Amino acid sequence: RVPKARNPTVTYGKNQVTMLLYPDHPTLLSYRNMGQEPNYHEEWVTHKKEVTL
Amino acid sequence: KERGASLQHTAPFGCQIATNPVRAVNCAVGNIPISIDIPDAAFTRVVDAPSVTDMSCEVPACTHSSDFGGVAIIKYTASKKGKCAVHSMTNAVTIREADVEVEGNSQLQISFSTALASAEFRVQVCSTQVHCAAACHPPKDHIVNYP
Amino acid sequence: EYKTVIPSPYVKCCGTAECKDKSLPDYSCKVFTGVYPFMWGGAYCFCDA
Amino acid sequence: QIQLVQSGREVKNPGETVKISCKASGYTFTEYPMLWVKQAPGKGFRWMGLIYTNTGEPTYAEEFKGRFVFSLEISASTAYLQINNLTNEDTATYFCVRDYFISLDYWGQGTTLTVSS
Amino acid sequence: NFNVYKATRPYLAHCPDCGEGHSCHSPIALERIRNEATDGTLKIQVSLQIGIKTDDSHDWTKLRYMDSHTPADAERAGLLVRTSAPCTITGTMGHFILARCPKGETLTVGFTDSRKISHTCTHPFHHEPPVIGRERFHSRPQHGKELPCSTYVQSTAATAEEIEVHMPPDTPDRTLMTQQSGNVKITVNGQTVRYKCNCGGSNEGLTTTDKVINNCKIDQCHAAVTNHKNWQYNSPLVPRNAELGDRKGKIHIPFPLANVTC
Amino acid sequence: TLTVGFTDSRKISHTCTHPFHHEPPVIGRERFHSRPQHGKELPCSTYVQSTAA
Amino acid sequence: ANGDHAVTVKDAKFVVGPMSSAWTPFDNKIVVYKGDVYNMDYPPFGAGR
Amino acid sequence: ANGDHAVTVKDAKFVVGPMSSAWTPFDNKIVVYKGDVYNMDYPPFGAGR
Amino acid sequence: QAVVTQESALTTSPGETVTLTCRSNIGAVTSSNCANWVQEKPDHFFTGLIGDTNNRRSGVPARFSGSLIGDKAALTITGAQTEDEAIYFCALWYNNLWVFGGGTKLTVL
Amino acid sequence: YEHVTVIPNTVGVPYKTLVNRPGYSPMVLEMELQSVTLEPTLSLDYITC
Amino acid sequence: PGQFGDIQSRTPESKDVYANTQLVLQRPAAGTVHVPYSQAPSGFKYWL
Ligand SMILES: *[C@@H]1O[C@H](CO)[C@@H](O)[C@H](O)[C@H]1NC(C)=O
Repeated sequence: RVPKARNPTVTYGKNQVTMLLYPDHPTLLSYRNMGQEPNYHEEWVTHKKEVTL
Repeated sequence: KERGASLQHTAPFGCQIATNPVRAVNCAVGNIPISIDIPDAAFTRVVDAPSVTDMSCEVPACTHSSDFGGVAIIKYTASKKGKCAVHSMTNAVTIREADVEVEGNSQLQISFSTALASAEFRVQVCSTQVHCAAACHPPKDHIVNYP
Repeated sequence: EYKTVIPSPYVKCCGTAECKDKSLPDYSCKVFTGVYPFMWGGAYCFCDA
Repeated sequence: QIQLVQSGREVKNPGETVKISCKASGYTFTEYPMLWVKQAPGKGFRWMGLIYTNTGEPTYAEEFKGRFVFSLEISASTAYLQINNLTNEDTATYFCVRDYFISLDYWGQGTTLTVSS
Repeated sequence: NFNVYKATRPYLAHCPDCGEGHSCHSPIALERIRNEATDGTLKIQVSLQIGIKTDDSHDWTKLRYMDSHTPADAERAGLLVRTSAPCTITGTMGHFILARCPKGETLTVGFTDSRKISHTCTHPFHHEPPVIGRERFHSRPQHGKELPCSTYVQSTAATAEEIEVHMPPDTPDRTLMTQQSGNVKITVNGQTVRYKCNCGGSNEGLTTTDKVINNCKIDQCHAAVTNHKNWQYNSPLVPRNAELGDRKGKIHIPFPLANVTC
Repeated sequence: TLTVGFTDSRKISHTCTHPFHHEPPVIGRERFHSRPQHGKELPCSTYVQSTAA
Repeated sequence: ANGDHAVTVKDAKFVVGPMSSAWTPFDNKIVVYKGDVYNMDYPPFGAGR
Repeated sequence: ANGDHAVTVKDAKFVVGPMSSAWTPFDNKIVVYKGDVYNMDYPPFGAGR
Repeated sequence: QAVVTQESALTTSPGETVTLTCRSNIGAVTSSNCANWVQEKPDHFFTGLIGDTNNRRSGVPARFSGSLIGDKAALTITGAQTEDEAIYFCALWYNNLWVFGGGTKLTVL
Repeated sequence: YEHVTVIPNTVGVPYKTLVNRPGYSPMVLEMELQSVTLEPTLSLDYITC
Repeated sequence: PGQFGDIQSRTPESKDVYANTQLVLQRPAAGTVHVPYSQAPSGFKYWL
């Protein structure tokens, strides 16, 4: 049996998404594009952080 | 301890992967042809279908968003009660409803979706044509969760 | 700092519940279906659905 | 007056089947269960199982979880006992009995089965 | 004073880990943990009562806990609290405990029964006391300077924080029913029982003496104990008595805050 | 490290020590320290308490 | 999804396919382990390291 | 007969293959009956004659 | 296999009280065994006498009663007459199945 | 009476087509796609532990 | 939702309070009686 994380806070801008994260223990974040080129990335999160994509 | 990320997280085109047995699900490439055969008992003769004599069109609102953001009102005169089909004669406009019910002298309402800034299209209802036109405004939200 | 207050749940078997709105800050209500609770002596209520 | 009526005697050969009836009268049939007991010649009684008249689902004892089959006829107020694939060891006397609370009050008149080659 | 605990009783609840990696129902269970102080003192709430006997008298060497359908007595010397290395207990009253602890990632409680059996329960937690001043230090020195901070106070007087008590719900016990030849027997054992069986239509009611139901299996029947004379706290782990609650009284939370120098 | 020991029949103790490296593996995409109350299930393996042949 | 199958529902025949693309995400060699698939060029039999 | 196998006999290692041609005598569709193999274009499923 | 042991026969005189005992070979008899007593008519017919330890069948006269004595189940009959020279049986229920006794014969002289 | 159409390979969007036969009234159909699956052919080489 | 000023009050004696935290209820687990939820943590604690 394994746990699940809590919801983030999302705001919208023109052709971008901004997210705020509230981690409790190390967690993994990854994302990819749909289509011909996926452009994969990956990183670990251990503290409160803000990202823009 | 050093294997890295698997195919489910790196594969292109948005595919999904399961392993018992090994399969790939919902990859978006190409197109599929289809062939269909219809028996003769499913049709209705033209003498039995109702006829429509007078047509008009009026559109009170339009916003060219990714959802169904139009409304239209059509007036008609019908010979007797029955069913009828609706279909668009242009490629830039889609209509949701497939069938309508008609009786006497009344009006019906439909909804549509489009990406054109200035709208001009035709509608067919049981072998008749009508012309509509309007001006449309843009939306205000940036990002949605559906195509 | 702030505090969260949670009262004891209400379980109604062989029926359906409903709740009304209130004016307290950050009020929330929901109703779920398909529950079947257990205690230390056995099941709580006779109906299994 | 409550009375239980069973079938008469019959003589069988190996490989055949025999049907034993038990007629009920004087009480409502669906309110109490029907019980069966077997008494071998020269031996005591043996318990075989009972059937619920309200639902018709039977329960069998360990020694007889085999060819034996129970049945009921609600409209006729009669219970049946069926034994299949008879052998020479199957000769015995059978009775049907009712269960009223924890007590076995009443008894049937009995039926005699004789099997020989 | 202890007069506020006169007509109450303990209860049982759910615990996510009981020592070996499996869940259980235990006489000792955990509520929220409070860490509002700047000195690093913790406050804990549990499901048993410390310092009061089973006849409603005060005795500081005893505690009472809930056995099956009846409370009983036990020793205080078996109470322990540990996260990583062991902690140290500074004061107890009723449902509440004070402790000082090292750093760690878990928390555990336990005690010993009246037949020589132990019980435990474990919850996740994250413990890291704050930093006061411009240096990080590990113990109290002999030559230094004084700066403000805050703590908890060892007092049991009445305060302004309160919690409520309500009427308990029914308890389903299966063991009471037995199976006999074509019949089901319900045993009372001195307590009021509510029953319902689906065989033969329906049969409902209350009883105080032995009773027998005809033409029914052990299944398709239900039993519960439905009369009580005491009040109990309304935990979010226990179902409600009725659509609207019935208040009976309230009790207070000890150990308020204050200013000190450290 | 790892250590084992026991007590004799004259009240004398015995011990023995060996080096070892203990680090349990990681299941899922998060690192956790205890067993939660609300979560998800994933496959895993263990030892069985049976004395059969 | 090829021209070699027909189904009949309510007296109507349907034929689906063939597809217009032959793209697949797998290579010639794959390795499988408890729900995960990787692309890997494993060493030949009898030539380990 | 491909480059992914190695054998060792009396302390010597041999590797054989791959072949220079991909010719095969079978088509896409075949039929088998009690020891004979035929090349045939059988009709679609659900479209008999 | 549990069996119930009963005495071969008992001899009494008119007007006396007759008590019969039975006991299983696997343990003591308790309130949960629901001991049953039935009587065999000389015409090879059977009728029940005592059911569920201490409940007398309806229509059975006041001289019949039963109870448990120590580890043995007992059936006591008062005012014995020559009409009581029948066969009596003892039955016990343990777990899934019943257990039947060996029977006894009553002699009144 | 035969009719041929072409639909793009996208899941969750309905499409419409028109059937027009002289002597009878026109009829309109609607279709929607729910799943597409691909499955390769496999052969085993060796295992490790 | 998660920064300085999520909960505001005009004076320590007042009774009215403003709050802008997120609160979403979630499904209970099978065989358990409990009330799970999800919520943003305090902004005052983070600022310290
Ligand atoms: C001391 O406590 C009082 C209330 O108990 C509070 O108003 C005051 O701010 C505190 N002083 C300091 C220096 O923290």
